[PDB]
Amino acid sequence: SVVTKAIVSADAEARYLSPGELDRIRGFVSSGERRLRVAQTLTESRERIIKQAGDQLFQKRPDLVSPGGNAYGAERTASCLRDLDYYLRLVTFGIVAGDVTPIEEIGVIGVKEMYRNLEVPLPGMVEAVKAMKSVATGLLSGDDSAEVGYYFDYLAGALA
Amino acid sequence: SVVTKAIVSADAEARYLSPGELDRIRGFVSSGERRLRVAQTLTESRERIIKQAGDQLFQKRPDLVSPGGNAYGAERTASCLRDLDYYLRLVTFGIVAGDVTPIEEIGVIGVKEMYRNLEVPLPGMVEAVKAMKSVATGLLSGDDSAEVGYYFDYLAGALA
Amino acid sequence: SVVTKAIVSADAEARYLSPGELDRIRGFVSSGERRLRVAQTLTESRERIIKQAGDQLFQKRPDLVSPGGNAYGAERTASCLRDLDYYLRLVTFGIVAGDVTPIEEIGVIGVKEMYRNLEVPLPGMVEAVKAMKSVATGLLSGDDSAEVGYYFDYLAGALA
Amino acid sequence: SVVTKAIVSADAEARYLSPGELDRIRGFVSSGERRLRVAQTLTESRERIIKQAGDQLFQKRPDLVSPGGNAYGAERTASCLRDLDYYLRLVTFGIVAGDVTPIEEIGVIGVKEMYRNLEVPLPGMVEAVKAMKSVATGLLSGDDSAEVGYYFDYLAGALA
Amino acid sequence: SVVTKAIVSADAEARYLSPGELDRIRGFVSSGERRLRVAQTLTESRERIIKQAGDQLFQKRPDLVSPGGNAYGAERTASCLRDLDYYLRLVTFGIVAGDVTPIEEIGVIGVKEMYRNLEVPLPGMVEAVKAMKSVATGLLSGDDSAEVGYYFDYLAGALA
Amino acid sequence: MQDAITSVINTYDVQGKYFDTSAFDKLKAYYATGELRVRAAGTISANAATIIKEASAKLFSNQPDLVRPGGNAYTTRRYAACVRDMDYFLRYATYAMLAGDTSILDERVLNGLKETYNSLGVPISSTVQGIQAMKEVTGSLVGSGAAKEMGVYFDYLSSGLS
Amino acid sequence: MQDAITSVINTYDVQGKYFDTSAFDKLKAYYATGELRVRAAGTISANAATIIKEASAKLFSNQPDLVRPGGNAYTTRRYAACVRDMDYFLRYATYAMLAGDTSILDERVLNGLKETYNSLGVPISSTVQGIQAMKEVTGSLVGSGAAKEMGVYFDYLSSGLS
Amino acid sequence: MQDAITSVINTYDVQGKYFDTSAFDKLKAYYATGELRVRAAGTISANAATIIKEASAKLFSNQPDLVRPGGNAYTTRRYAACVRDMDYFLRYATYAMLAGDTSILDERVLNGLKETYNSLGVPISSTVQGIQAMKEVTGSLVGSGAAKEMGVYFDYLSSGLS
Amino acid sequence: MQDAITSVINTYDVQGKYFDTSAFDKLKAYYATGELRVRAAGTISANAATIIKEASAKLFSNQPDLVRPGGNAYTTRRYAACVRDMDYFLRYATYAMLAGDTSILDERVLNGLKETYNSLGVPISSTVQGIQAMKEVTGSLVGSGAAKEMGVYFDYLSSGLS
Amino acid sequence: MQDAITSVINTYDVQGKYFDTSAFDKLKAYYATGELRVRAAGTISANAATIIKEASAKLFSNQPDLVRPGGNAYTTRRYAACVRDMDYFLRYATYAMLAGDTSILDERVLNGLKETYNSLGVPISSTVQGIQAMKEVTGSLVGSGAAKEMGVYFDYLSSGLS
Amino acid sequence: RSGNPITNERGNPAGGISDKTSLSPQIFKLTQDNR
Ligand SMILES: CCC1=C(C)/C(=C/C2=NC(=C\c3[nH]c(/C=C4\NC(=O)[C@H](C)[C@H]4CC)c(C)c3CCC(=O)O)/C(CCC(=O)O)=C2C)NC1=O
Ligand SMILES: CCC1=C(C)/C(=C/C2=NC(=C\c3[nH]c(/C=C4\NC(=O)[C@H](C)[C@H]4CC)c(C)c3CCC(=O)O)/C(CCC(=O)O)=C2C)NC1=O
Ligand SMILES: CCC1=C(C)/C(=C/C2=NC(=C\c3[nH]c(/C=C4\NC(=O)[C@H](C)[C@H]4CC)c(C)c3CCC(=O)O)/C(CCC(=O)O)=C2C)NC1=O
Ligand SMILES: CCC1=C(C)/C(=C/C2=NC(=C\c3[nH]c(/C=C4\NC(=O)[C@H](C)[C@H]4CC)c(C)c3CCC(=O)O)/C(CCC(=O)O)=C2C)NC1=O
Ligand SMILES: CCC1=C(C)/C(=C/C2=NC(=C\c3[nH]c(/C=C4\NC(=O)[C@H](C)[C@H]4CC)c(C)c3CCC(=O)O)/C(CCC(=O)O)=C2C)NC1=O
Ligand SMILES: CCC1=C(C)/C(=C/C2=NC(=C\c3[nH]c(/C=C4\NC(=O)[C@H](C)[C@H]4CC)c(C)c3CCC(=O)O)/C(CCC(=O)O)=C2C)NC1=O
Ligand SMILES: CCC1=C(C)/C(=C/C2=NC(=C\c3[nH]c(/C=C4\NC(=O)[C@H](C)[C@H]4CC)c(C)c3CCC(=O)O)/C(CCC(=O)O)=C2C)NC1=O
Repeated sequence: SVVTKAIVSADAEARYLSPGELDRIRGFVSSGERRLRVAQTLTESRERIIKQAGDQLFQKRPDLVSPGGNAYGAERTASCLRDLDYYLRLVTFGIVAGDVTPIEEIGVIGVKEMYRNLEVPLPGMVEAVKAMKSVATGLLSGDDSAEVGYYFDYLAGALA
Repeated sequence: SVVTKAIVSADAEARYLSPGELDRIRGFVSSGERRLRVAQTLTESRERIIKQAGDQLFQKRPDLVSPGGNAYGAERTASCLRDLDYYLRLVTFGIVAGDVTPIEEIGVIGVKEMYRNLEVPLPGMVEAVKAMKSVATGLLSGDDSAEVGYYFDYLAGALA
Repeated sequence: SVVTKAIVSADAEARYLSPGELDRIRGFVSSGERRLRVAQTLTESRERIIKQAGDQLFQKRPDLVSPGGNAYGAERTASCLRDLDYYLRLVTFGIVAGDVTPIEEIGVIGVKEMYRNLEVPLPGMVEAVKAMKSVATGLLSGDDSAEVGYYFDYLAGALA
Repeated sequence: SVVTKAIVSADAEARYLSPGELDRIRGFVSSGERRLRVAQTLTESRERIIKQAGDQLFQKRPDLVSPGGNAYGAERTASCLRDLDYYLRLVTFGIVAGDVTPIEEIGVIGVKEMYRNLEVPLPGMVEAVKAMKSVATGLLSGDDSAEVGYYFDYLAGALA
Repeated sequence: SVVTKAIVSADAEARYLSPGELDRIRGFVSSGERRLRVAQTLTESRERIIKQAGDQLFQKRPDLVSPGGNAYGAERTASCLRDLDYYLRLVTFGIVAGDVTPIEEIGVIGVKEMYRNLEVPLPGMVEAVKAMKSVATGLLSGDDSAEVGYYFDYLAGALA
Repeated sequence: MQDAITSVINTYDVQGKYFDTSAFDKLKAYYATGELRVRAAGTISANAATIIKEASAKLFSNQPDLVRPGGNAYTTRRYAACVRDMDYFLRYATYAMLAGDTSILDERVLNGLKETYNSLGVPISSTVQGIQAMKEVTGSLVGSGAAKEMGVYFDYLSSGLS
Repeated sequence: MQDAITSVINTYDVQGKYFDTSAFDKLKAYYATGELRVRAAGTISANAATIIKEASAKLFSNQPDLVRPGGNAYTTRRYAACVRDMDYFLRYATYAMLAGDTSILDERVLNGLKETYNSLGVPISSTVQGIQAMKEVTGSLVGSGAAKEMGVYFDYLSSGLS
Repeated sequence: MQDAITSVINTYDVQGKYFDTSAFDKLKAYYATGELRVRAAGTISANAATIIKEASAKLFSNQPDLVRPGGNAYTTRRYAACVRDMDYFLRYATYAMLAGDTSILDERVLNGLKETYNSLGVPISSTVQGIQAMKEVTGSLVGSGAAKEMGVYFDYLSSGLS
Repeated sequence: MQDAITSVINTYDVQGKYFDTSAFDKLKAYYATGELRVRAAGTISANAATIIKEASAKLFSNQPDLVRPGGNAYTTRRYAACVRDMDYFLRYATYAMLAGDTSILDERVLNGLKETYNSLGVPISSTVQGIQAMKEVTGSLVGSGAAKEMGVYFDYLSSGLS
Repeated sequence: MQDAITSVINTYDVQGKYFDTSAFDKLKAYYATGELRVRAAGTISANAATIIKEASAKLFSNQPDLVRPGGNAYTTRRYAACVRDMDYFLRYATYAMLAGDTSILDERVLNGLKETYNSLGVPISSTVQGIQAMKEVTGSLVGSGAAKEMGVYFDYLSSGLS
Repeated sequence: RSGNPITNERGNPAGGISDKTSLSPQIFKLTQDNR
């Protein structure tokens, strides 16, 4: 979270929070309500986002579902869409937290080794996250989509 | 080579080579003719090995050549077979050297970030080197087939 | 032993054994039979080797058994012969092990401190080991003599 | 010298010489003439000290001059006596300087490896320098003999 | 103390004490008698030194005892003089120890944080220490005055 | 180190569930109290040195044997370490109050602290008394509500040590 | 570490004897098994990542709780940690197999692993299941003769954890 | 560490008193023995190798099984470790004699040494016999006055192990 | 480094000769000068701050551009470095004077000093002027007899920079 | 460092072509002398101490001025450096012989060695005589066939120095 | 801390580079010309 990150930065320097961290926390708690509304928007329509993003991903990379691909079969495609559900939930967690700390801790640390064991192509994950970002920015209105995109951007940069 | 590693290991401890190091060098140079004729057999079989290895690669992994894959198109398949030729040449170099060092300083050190730059799947690489192992060990004699297959094992493990 | 050194070398680098290490293990396992025959030959002739080596050493270095020498007296000469017996046993251990690892860990690490504590001259150790080398390889055939001479070489170089 | 050690310490913790160290240097320089008398007294008695020490050493260690011994022969015994002369001169240098740093820089740094290269027993060296102590201390008064015995003991410990 | 410093230095190198630092300990145990006499002189006249220095300081710094001053009041002036007594006792400890180490450990390390917590002005500390130095130096002999002033100047620089 | 928001995120992640009304209620409560938390944290940050000075004075007045010879706070270095420890307790109570969770207290303060003091010979009861001294000193500066809020963390430190 | 040849050498050293017929028989047994050991070691080195893949897939199929939310293997971090532990187990079991002794398993792996897992919260039962999964996966690859040799070392790891 | 001077300084600083007649008498007593202590330390430093030689020779004459196959000191490595430990004991006894206090033995040698030896399998009784051999050898070289002082630190080491 | 005594030691070691009358004459000369050297060294050590005071004042008075913005002395860290360099020069001149030989200055102060100052932009001439400032203040303070001796080392440093 | 095999690998990799008959013949030539090279290295391993001792004795008998006072070899430290240099030369000649390449000498031994000896005042001519002395002493023991292949590298070292 | 108590990084982030006291171990620095 923003508060946890500020506290950690202050502890690293063994000092109390200065006016900068304090008023950034005040801004963060002031804007918490609109963050909650944005998270509600993505939570209520999660299945739409997952299905649209899976469709766009398979359009861009049909080889994933093709014979010999990792997403070949109904079960493996279900696992793909379930991973997209995981990452959407993590993105909503990051939105409510105001930081990418939940995304990083739950789904970025060790993602390379995990998807290597599963033999999942990381680039395919990248287009999947980009499709999710396009859909989510489609649903959100104006500046809200902006910050949501940032989280998705980070996730893409995390996976590439 | 074997002599190179032995000399470096002896020099690190600032001491002359031990009877074990001398024994391994003696066994290496004693078997020079066998590994040399093995490398000759491998090098005289450029295109049969390359083409059959590519065929097994593409028929066990159809999605490399499928639209959207890494090897889709004629030029990308040509680059695939070119890399296969590279690794076959490296295997011959390692066989004559008596050690996997030439493969390491040429083809193993930095291969992961190389193929991550090229967006080349590493499971595809290990499948390709496995196919080349099968094709090459088919041609060689039973005693020499194991010697070839051990270096192919190192290459396959090194890729992924 | 050969297996132990190969495995610790692999483990220090967090890797499986390389093809060269596996080939070296194969060679050692193949030669184990002649290794055991040589070890039996040395073990059976231990008393003759010790007697002749002691006589030759004291003929080459009469100062050791001269008054004031470290080996003056029947008791100290007996202890000298007992040390020769230790080192012959260690040589047989090194032969069966395929490496000088048992010799090093049992009778080379800290031997200079031990002989400084005991007023035992290291050069005298060197001619004693050379005398055992001569007497023992006198009994063995040429191929056996070479391998046993390598271990007596290592021991003499370590004492020197 | 005492001045050199005080200066290198003061430079090490990086401040001017402490009043106690100035007292020490004054005590050293005020006693220089007595040290010069001691050095001259030792110099006048080179031959007696050296030859009596060598005789004592060869009485305790007849093997060193026995056939096969290190100092066997007139020339090798002469080299023995010349080494004793070297160390006596170094002891006089140290008495003049006020510490043992000349004895280190000229006679102790690398002495072990050198006498190993020459196959000279270090126990013989310590016996010889102890004999030189015994001879030289008697020549001097109690206060001066104590100081000289300090240097001889230090050299004996350094050799051992 | 000097003995402790020499032993720590010899221990850090895992070696016996060298003749130079043994000579240092010899000089220290020689000077012990006069240093005990100096310390006893300071101990006997402690009340006189404390009263004289307190009066001199309070005249030199009227603001400390004036209302709104740190030492204003009976109890706070008593605390001021009690701190002076601590530092006088520390200087006696340093004199007997032959170094400023007791002073450093007991009353120098962390002194600035302590007096910062106590709203005690450090320039007042420095002037009080200088006043005690003047008073003590006046009370004892000229030769020992330099030795005492060494510790007092160390304390003044540390508090500065 | 987890705050209230992170605690809710974790309790919803371990279940694999998306956020619902109850989670939004909890986060809204935290956002409501955030302004009080920030004001109290700023006040304590501005007056940290004064709080430490007052509390150390009160503790050493109530237990004068600490700073007298033979007490654990008798030397310049030990007095400095004592006020340094009081600075730790105040700063980490401020962190815990701002985060709204006592995880940082089990997490960065109280883990192995009893063993550390027992090895050093530091008095535990006297340290608890000093933590209270800081609590009463800080409550006056921060006001009634912020004092009620910081009291739970100071009492947490006291109970963990005791 | 210690292997079979060094084991014979060490026992005869402690006893201070030259080699007898029994020692040479033990050494001949090791030399007989060595070529099979080398073949199996090369096979496992070739297929290490594969073996880990099927073994982990089998374990997480038999115990789907681990990978699902609230499971010990549920995170990218925790999943990668599980795969890393399994890779360690496979590599050191291969070392023990090629050596012919389980001493390396005691020192490098088993001395401290139970307490580590108990402090971390790792389920030891599921870890033994993962080791058994690796055992039955690698048995089909190395061949029946090499499977028999590798099974004792996998059983050793499983018993050490249990 | 803490020597006799520092020991008196600490025992008087903890009380908060100045040096009285008894303290000054203790300091005089320590300073009186300074020449004897320095002379003994120089003698031991000069003859450390000889002392270890004779002490080890007597210890292995009384207990030959230590240096025979199956003994804790049977190898070149373990014999060297034995004589290294004996050298450490002699050096630290010399330090304690120079300081006139046994603190350095407790905080540089005896801190966890008994359990270190117990974990290693080192025979503690044989180590004590070696320390006694070192004491009786050193006493002859240093002289009776210095022998009496070296004895107390040798027995302190012995009681620390025992 | 080497002082006057070690110079004679080396001259007689290279020849291999024992000490003779000329050596004793040189040694007695140094011993006689030793008391003057010690007294001057103590005077410099006591007043070193004051010599720095006056020398820095005179140097910056002659060349005010350094302290002013754009000069090589313009900032607190860089001014502190400036005065610390003069402290270095005074301390090492004192060391060389007390030793009696200039070898220490070559080994430590002037070993790559000119190149380092040129790279850092330090003006050699201005530092030299500071050197004569310290030299003249020292000559005033310690008396003409010790002034003549200290001048040798000061002009040695000046020419080393030059 | 690179031997003959690594050299041909470098050439054929920068050229980018597989091995041809000429390079196969070159590898045959290397493998032919591998046995002799291993045997010579094994012989030199034992006699390294003896070869160095005899070479030092001959060099210092031919040139006693080096060890007499005023010579470059005159001290324990400088005699140490001399015999250490000869040890290094013998070892690196053995390394180059077993590798079959002289590049290892250039990378470590001969990289500015002349300039360093001239800087330290070491006589190049006497170093050449020492290398040559090691040459005949080694050749007397290795055997004429090994003597030639060792003397080629010894001559290379001498010519590099001179 | 094996040394000055108030040099711990938790309280004092710059305590690592702080001046050593008599409470700290021996510090060995190689200032010999670094040629
Ligand atoms: C001697 C060591 C060495 C290696 C191995 C090496 C590999 C290599 N492969 C390349 C391209 C390529 N290589 C491949 C091969 C992949 N296609 C399939 O997925 C397979 C799994 C796999 C081959 C078996 C492909 C598809 C490309 C084209 C990628 C692109 O369009 O950028 C390139 C870029 C140069 C070019 O495009 O011509 C390099 C440098 N280079 C070296 O110096
Ligand atoms: C200033 C420092 C210094 C020292 C100490 C020194 C010693 C020294 N002794 C030498 C020879 C020797 N030194 C000795 C003396 C040993 N024989 C034993 O019995 C005794 C225990 C012992 C003497 C007490 C002997 C016998 C030789 C002849 C060795 C030989 O030529 O084979 C040599 C080789 C040159 C020669 O043969 O003349 C050196 C360099 N050189 C130095 O530059
Ligand atoms: C042995 C090492 C040691 C020292 C040095 C030490 C100093 C010390 N001085 C104290 C009080 C004090 N100390 C002073 C001294 C100041 N008054 C003026 O400003 C002067 C500039 C200056 C003295 C020359 C004063 C005024 C107080 C009372 C503070 C108060 O009660 O508010 C206290 C608070 C505890 C008490 O009063 O018993 C300490 C710990 N404690 C130690 O354990
Ligand atoms: C934030 C988590 C944390 C805590 C709490 C902590 C406490 C702590 N206090 C210490 C020393 C100390 N602490 C105290 C404080 C006590 N003495 C008085 O009696 C008081 C009653 C009481 C304080 C109110 C003292 C006197 C010392 C010095 C002990 C010594 O140096 O031997 C030390 C050892 C020195 C060091 O390296 O800092 C620690 C680790 N450290 C931590 O990382
Ligand atoms: C909360 C954080 C988190 C994540 C993200 C996560 C990923 C994850 N992906 C998995 C499998 C999978 N993941 C995918 C997805 C791939 N399909 C295509 O190739 C694409 C490139 C790509 C998606 C865009 C597929 C197909 C599988 C099935 C692989 C198999 O069955 O072997 C599994 C194994 C499921 C099981 O064993 O029951 C996990 C745990 N785990 C976590 O704890
Ligand atoms: C397996 C590893 C190992 C070794 C090698 C070893 C050697 C060893 N030799 C010893 C005695 C001895 N060793 C010798 C041998 C010397 N005599 C001549 O000088 C020769 C140059 C030389 C032998 C070739 C002598 C003379 C003694 C008797 C020493 C004495 O009586 O004081 C001792 C003292 C204990 C005892 O006598 O039982 C040891 C520990 N110990 C070990 O644990
Ligand atoms: C592993 C690669 C390597 C090489 C090749 C090597 C040679 C070498 N010898 C050196 C010094 C030296 N070399 C010698 C040897 C000379 N004494 C004379 O009598 C003889 C003519 C001659 C030898 C035969 C001496 C005496 C020194 C020290 C000179 C001094 O300290 O001033 C130095 C300078 C380092 C020093 O100050 O000690 C090098 C680099 N060192 C290496 O690390």
